[PDB]
Amino acid sequence: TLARRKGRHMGIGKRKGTANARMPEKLSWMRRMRILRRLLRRYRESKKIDRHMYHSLYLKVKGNVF
Amino acid sequence: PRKIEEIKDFLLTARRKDAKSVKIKKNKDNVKFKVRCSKYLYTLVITDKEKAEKLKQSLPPGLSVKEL
Amino acid sequence: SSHKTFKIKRFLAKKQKQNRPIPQWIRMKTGNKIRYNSKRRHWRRTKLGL
Amino acid sequence: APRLTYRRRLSYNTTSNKTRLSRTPGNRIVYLYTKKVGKAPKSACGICPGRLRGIRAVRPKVLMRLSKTKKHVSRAYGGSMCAKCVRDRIKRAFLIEEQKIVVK
Amino acid sequence: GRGAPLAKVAFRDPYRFKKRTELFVAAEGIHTGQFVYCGKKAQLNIGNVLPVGTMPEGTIVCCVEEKPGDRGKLARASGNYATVISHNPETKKTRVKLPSGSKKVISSANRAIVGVVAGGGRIDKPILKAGRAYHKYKAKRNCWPRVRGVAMNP
Amino acid sequence: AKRTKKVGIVGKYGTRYGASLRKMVKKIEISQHAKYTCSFCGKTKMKRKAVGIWHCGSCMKIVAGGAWTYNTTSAVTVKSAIRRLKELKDQ
RNA sequence: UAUGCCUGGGCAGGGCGAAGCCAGAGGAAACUCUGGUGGAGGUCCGUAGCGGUCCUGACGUGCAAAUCGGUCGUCCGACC
RNA sequence: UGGUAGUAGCAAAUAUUCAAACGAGAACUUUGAAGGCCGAAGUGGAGAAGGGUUCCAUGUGAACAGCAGUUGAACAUGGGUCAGUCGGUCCUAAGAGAUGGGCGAGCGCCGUUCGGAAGGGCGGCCGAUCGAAAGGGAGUCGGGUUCAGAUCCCCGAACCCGGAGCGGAGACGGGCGUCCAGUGCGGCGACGCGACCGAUCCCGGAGAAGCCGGCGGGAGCCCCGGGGAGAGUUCUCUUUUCUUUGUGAAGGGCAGGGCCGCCCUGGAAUGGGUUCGCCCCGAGAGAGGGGCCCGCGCCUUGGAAAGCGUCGCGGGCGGCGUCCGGUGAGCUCUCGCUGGCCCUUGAAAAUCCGGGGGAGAGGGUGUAAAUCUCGCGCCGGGCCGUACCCAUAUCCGCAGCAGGUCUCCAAGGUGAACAGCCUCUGGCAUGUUAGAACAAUGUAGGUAAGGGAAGUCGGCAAGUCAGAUCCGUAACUUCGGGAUAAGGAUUGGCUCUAAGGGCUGGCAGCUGACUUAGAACUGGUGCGGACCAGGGGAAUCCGACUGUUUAAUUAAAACAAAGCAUCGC
RNA sequence: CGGGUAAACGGCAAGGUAGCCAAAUGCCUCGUCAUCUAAUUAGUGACGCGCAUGAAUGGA
RNA sequence: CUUCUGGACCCAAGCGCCCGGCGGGCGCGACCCGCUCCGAGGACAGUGGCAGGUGGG
Ligand SMILES: [Mg+2]
Ligand SMILES: [Mg+2]
Ligand SMILES: [Mg+2]
Ligand SMILES: [Mg+2]
Ligand SMILES: [Mg+2]
Ligand SMILES: [Mg+2]
Ligand SMILES: [Mg+2]
Ligand SMILES: [Mg+2]
Ligand SMILES: [Mg+2]
Ligand SMILES: [Mg+2]
Ligand SMILES: [Mg+2]
Ligand SMILES: [Mg+2]
Ligand SMILES: [Mg+2]
Ligand SMILES: [Mg+2]
Ligand SMILES: [Mg+2]
Ligand SMILES: [Mg+2]
Ligand SMILES: [Mg+2]
Ligand SMILES: [Mg+2]
Ligand SMILES: [Mg+2]
Ligand SMILES: [Mg+2]
Ligand SMILES: [Mg+2]
Ligand SMILES: [Mg+2]
Ligand SMILES: [Mg+2]
Ligand SMILES: [Mg+2]
Ligand SMILES: [Mg+2]
Ligand SMILES: [Mg+2]
Ligand SMILES: [Mg+2]
Ligand SMILES: [Mg+2]
Ligand SMILES: [Mg+2]
Ligand SMILES: [Mg+2]
Ligand SMILES: [Mg+2]
Ligand SMILES: [Mg+2]
Ligand SMILES: [Mg+2]
Ligand SMILES: [Zn+2]
Ligand SMILES: [Zn+2]
Repeated sequence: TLARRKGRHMGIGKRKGTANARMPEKLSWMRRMRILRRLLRRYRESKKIDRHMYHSLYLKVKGNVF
Repeated sequence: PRKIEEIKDFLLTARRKDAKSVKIKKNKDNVKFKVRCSKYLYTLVITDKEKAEKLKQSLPPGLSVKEL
Repeated sequence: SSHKTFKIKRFLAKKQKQNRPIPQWIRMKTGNKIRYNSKRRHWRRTKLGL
Repeated sequence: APRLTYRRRLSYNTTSNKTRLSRTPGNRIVYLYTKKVGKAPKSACGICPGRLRGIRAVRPKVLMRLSKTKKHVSRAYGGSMCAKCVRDRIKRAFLIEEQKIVVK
Repeated sequence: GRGAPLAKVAFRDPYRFKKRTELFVAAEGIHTGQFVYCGKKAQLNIGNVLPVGTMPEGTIVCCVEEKPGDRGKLARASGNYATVISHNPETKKTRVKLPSGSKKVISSANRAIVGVVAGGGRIDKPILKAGRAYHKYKAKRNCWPRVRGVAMNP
Repeated sequence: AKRTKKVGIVGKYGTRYGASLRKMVKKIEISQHAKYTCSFCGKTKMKRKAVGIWHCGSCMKIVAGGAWTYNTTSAVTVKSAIRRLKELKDQ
């Protein structure tokens, strides 16, 4: 598990489940949403962006933009 | 079990007619006075060891006392 | 089953007490013809059913 | 991983045969049978979908050993009607009783 | 079992301090909170229960009493209704048109619910699966899978 | 965005039940699951609870309408016909 | 055992991926296109389960008065 | 009772071996050691139905346990099932079934409201009763104890129901000895406070409601870094490997979770808030400040005195330890949020509670009526079941029968996986015998040069293909599909690189744990190395499909099916 | 007795229409032709006075 | 004698009369009378007994 943590034993010949089975696409999207939406909520509360640029970037985050 | 917060309230429980016995448990950081009443085991947690003998000698006479 | 009724448990009590062998002092009586208890029942060969 | 068993003869995962894992003072994880999740009273109006507030959400027979203040609020229709429909019925009772005066 | 909804209408007992709750065949258009009225002096509105004699001709009604006081027998299925064709004040008999096309001469005192039974257009959806037809009759009765008589034995 | 060409909502049935039958339910499966504007509250929350039952998730109004639509054409015609019979009856 | 009813229990992991939604594009306009999201279904592979195709296999005074092995059907449903 | 015949047979599920003990007697028992199997959808640990003493101890070796047996679920003799809070008991579910009434030659049958049906406290009920050890249904858990019992006994800490002593509440005093009050109180509000009168009647709630998808919280387990305490390894290496490292009910407090279902302020367009998805707002968002419910989490009373680990000493005395942390699409369980599906809408009743109403009750100046365990005290809780097996030997199938029989808990590694394979806990002795030999013929498994269906009724059987990744995917079509079409390439090990987060301080610091992509090196070109794991294509016939069917020779083109049409009312 | 009725039984009183076929339906038959093979009573596509096809006894 | 609303609604107010030592009762309020509870049918449905038809259920 330390060699696999460094990337070993995880080549193409070691994969047996689908890429969506190993790492779910719905999970990777859910992780990205909480990451990008938390960034915008922190920039809005820190007055870095206003509620109009935030709401615009919120819908662009919901799209496959960033 | 009901925990008693004040020393005055503990004497009112030990002075009851259903108070069977009062146990004294000497722990490392405190001393507990566990009086056995009819329904609940009332316990007063005394922190400083100085008030232990102050409360031990103030118990009503005739009540069974046991040191653990 | 563990969940028994009083009548069934009382029925199993009578059938359990009858499963004894014949006492050997019966075979020494005058007109004795019984060699052994022919009504012995084993729990695995003959089921009560009742 | 110590696998544990039931503590009663009911061996089926019925609605009454619900348990939870608990650690005993003897360092043993045993089954502790839980009680059903009681629901708070619903509004007598039949309109508000939310439960009433200020009342314990316990089983019916548990209400027998609860104090009355733990089963109602200090309002007029408390414990039976929600605060929203009480304000509506207070206005509706007054406005209708006034219209029956105007028609005379 | 039925494709038409039922309305839980509440009334006041005219002789006791009691809340009488009835179960009507919900006419299409009624809603919760609506005041419906029953009697001969009630107005001609959808949901009201009126005698078939105290209504103008051509009135669309449902839950029509076949006999006076039977509490509604005719036109109680979803999307059906009965039309008051004509009257006869001499014999006190009204002629109504049933959903089957037949014209029946009933008494003028037979109450009925003005309007059309809700749930209309239910038969206009083609049941696509055999499982949907299973659930349809699973609540009605045990009659859905119909083996052909030619498939059986003599 | 356009995932299917013509089936749309009836794409769940795949290659089953026939093209005509999947086309007939399409007009009904859309109207059945469509949310209508509440005539009592104004919010577009009228949804079909059961056959002939239509409920608003905002004002908690339950309206007895059509099986697949909030109101059938035969109901709005009768409602207007009864209103015309009521006014001609009073006078 | 056949069927209806009543009250309970149970049904891995994956594939394709429908309506709804978001964004970016193209267009004079109508309207179209792309990416993502979403997770529909008497859907697909498939475990348990339920079935029992082929081998016309084993056995055939048998383990068994109908079983065993491989293989195989289905496995959110008219399911068990 | 023979020949058959000392013959068939004692062959499904990998496997035993050594030594010792007891004993007349050991392939089979027991102890020890080694080697293996089940490998957490167990050959493990507990139940239901069923069995009924098979449970336990001792003894026997006669019959039985298809070899043996010093052994047994055999036989013989004793023993063993302890309850207010586990279930029955109570409720009605589909049902079943009395009474009135009706029928019937008659035993009886039909029937579940239908008759002067209230035996209670002014009465509405409408139908007696039976019917669930998986439904409903108040309330016990921790530790210890037996040869066999255990939420039942013991100790400790509670709880519930029923029934008749204290404290507190009611009780706040004003106006001039007198008169007069006083069936509580707080908050703008949601609502709070320890109680805080009230009947017939009325209203409502809880009980009490499907399936499926997604998300989040909590826990158990797993995982990671440490620190203790034992043990394994120590030829070399290894601050190493392994084991164990805790706190019940109930009460209180506090995290945490939920109020798109509540409160107050306020007011929104440059519309904003917000989820994985959605959704939300002038019927009032965002924001700020509150309130309620759930809190199975933590702390705490319980409580460490017990339990456990270890070191000792003589049913016990002692020492010491029982620690500090960190993570998650992890696995189960549970609590929430939210959506989807239905021509499917997914129980009743016992029981308990709240409100509306205010008939009445209570005392006249300190109390009275009254008090929802308000807080304590006192008393009682009867009857029956409870052992054990629960299944390759305790049930059924004539049996210790490869069949059948309802569930609950579920470790590590590999992997997408509750697949297959290996291991730990736990269990077992290879399934009603052993030794020797390794002929034919079998059953099961495997390989075979060259040719490749020439075999055969027939590619029957076998084999080929297989995972994942990157590419490439036609005819036809109901536009959904066909499709993993077909056809190709890659796959190990090792060593790096790049990319994807969070927390703290206002860019800096610290800290992750799970993966993808690219590259180099490397080898007897081997790399989904075991395991797991579609051969494909071109057509014809039938049936649309999914489904169903002759239990024990026919799974089909048969039945069903939606659709279509007809018929009766 | 008379009328209606065939998605009534049925037939083709009417003389088999649209279609389809040597078919799971063709006796003659191993039909004829083409294709498929070195070779085909098989297969497919055609031909149809079809022993004895045919339209909800549903045809395609 | 009730149509504007998802409220509430009973267990007599009032008057008259009468009895108790502050209570209680009666009448009106709530008209009188009456032979079927109220309606729909009706000597037809129907019932029992004969007669004819039909009747592979
Ligand atoms: Mg996706
Ligand atoms: Mg047996
Ligand atoms: Mg047949
Ligand atoms: Mg396929
Ligand atoms: Mg299977
Ligand atoms: Mg088989
Ligand atoms: Mg065979
Ligand atoms: Mg043989
Ligand atoms: Mg398949
Ligand atoms: Mg034994
Ligand atoms: Mg023994
Ligand atoms: Mg023997
Ligand atoms: Mg015996
Ligand atoms: Mg009963
Ligand atoms: Mg139960
Ligand atoms: Mg035991
Ligand atoms: Mg009141
Ligand atoms: Mg009590
Ligand atoms: Mg037991
Ligand atoms: Mg055996
Ligand atoms: Mg073996
Ligand atoms: Mg060869
Ligand atoms: Mg050949
Ligand atoms: Mg084959
Ligand atoms: Mg193909
Ligand atoms: Mg053809
Ligand atoms: Mg088929
Ligand atoms: Mg068969
Ligand atoms: Mg022709
Ligand atoms: Mg050939
Ligand atoms: Mg041909
Ligand atoms: Mg025809
Ligand atoms: Mg005959
Ligand atoms: Zn409400
Ligand atoms: Zn609305």
